[PDB]
Amino acid sequence: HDQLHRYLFENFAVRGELVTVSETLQQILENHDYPQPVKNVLAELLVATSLLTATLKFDGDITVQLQGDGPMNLAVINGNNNQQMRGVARVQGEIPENADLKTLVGNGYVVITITPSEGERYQGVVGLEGDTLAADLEDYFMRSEQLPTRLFIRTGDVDGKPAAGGMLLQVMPAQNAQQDDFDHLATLTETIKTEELLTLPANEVLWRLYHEEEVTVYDPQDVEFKCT
Amino acid sequence: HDQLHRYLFENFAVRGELVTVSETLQQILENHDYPQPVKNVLAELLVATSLLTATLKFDGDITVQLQGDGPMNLAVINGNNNQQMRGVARVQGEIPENADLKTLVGNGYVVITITPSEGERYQGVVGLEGDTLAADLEDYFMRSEQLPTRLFIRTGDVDGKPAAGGMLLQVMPAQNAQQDDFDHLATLTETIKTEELLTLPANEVLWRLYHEEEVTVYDPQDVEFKCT
Repeated sequence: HDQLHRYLFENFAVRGELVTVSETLQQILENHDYPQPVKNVLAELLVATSLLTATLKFDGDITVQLQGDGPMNLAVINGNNNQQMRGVARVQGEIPENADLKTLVGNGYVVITITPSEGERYQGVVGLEGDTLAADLEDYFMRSEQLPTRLFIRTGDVDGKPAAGGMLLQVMPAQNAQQDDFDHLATLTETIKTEELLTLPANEVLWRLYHEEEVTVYDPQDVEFKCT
Repeated sequence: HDQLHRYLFENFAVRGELVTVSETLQQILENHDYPQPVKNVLAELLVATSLLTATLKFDGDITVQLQGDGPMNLAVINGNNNQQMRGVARVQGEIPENADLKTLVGNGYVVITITPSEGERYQGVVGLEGDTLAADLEDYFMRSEQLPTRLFIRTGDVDGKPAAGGMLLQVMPAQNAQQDDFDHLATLTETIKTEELLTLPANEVLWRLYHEEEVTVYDPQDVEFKCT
């Protein structure tokens, strides 16, 4: 049985995800005489995608794909908030046995595209400077997410049949930051008169805005023009 | 004086940023007979970029640009961890007075590109389904960031000279989630034997891994193939 389990480290404020594919991976590979190397990355993408799927805070579908000039020019996996997966790979050449991710995909990128059920599509890209899909994905989050995140992907065979699983670790956003409060602050600052903001000293705008709240201000930083 | 002030709402775990440009904006506009409408979006991008700049957790430069088919096919602003800004705009046609963002930029996108000082470049894209740059940017974060985020951008003139300012609100990541602890958990799960993960029931992998920690597991979710 393919299932995704969500778990929380109560004392450390770190959410976790554990998942396994076999049933789903089987259905995605049957009737595609994919060589072994291709079947392996698809296993990894299926795990990666399924885990990323469970982090959505809204309803829509996410797809994680690899693109490159190597023999496997395309490998993609798509899932939705309901954990329904599907995908394909495109082999355009000679695929050597025991081929590593970096050779199957030549020079390319990982492309995360998040298209919601009502809204406009988002797409993130990062090159494949990695020996591991999980390493590349972690690189992606390091550049696009404040919350530290870790990924673990395992691939192998069980009963001659291919199987894969993985886990994800990610820091939680502060508890104290209840939407109710955040929305209040956000509604509070939107009352900032543009003339008010552009003429008064910073410390004044601050208290004129948040005199009711407990606020800590740190040292200012000079913003300047980068002239040649 | 152009400065970026960082502040924290102690009780609510919400970091804030307040910034103003005038000196820097002046230097970026002089010797470019940009019409007014173009000067306005550049003001917004300069505020937006400077704020985003201050969220970097590593050293490198970020650039926020608009691209489209309208009269202003390109508008970009680039900054680094040290808050050094620079940018340009490309006008390729008739730019109507009192032109709104949606007309200056025809049909295009917002393109955030984060290239660090050692590492590989990242790039995020989202279409301009917005009447406001801040609305589009917020849309971007909603799809790429777990931490709720809000942006406020104000543009106007002070002493006949152009000026702009803005503020950003963003939930903080849990305090409890000290890197030391997170790294421990991350090192803990990486000891998961692939055969262990792919053959044992979930609840067993969990305790066989985190029996020392206080963990809460929620209802599992079925992961399946999306057949037509």
